[PDB]
Amino acid sequence: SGPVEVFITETPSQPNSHPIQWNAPQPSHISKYILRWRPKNSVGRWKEATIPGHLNSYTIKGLKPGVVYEGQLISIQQYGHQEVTRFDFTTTS
Repeated sequence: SGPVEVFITETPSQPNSHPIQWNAPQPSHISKYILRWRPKNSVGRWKEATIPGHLNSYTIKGLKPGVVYEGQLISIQQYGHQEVTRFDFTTTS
């Protein structure tokens, strides 16, 4: 439970790809992860994916190079509440 330990990782891949990694808390009160991301320019329409709870990393593909995204890793609980982790990351070429 609570905000996840998520970092701006970008291991050798494409600049259109962004392999983020997060590290979970110790209680198993968190089930799913949703990653959502919006290019931090406008605050308009944005994208999301749903990542399973066993996977602690995700590759956000189909992005633009050299742009800043604001990203949120929302962690849904066991049919209850949901927690929100907020950050920004950069994709760079």
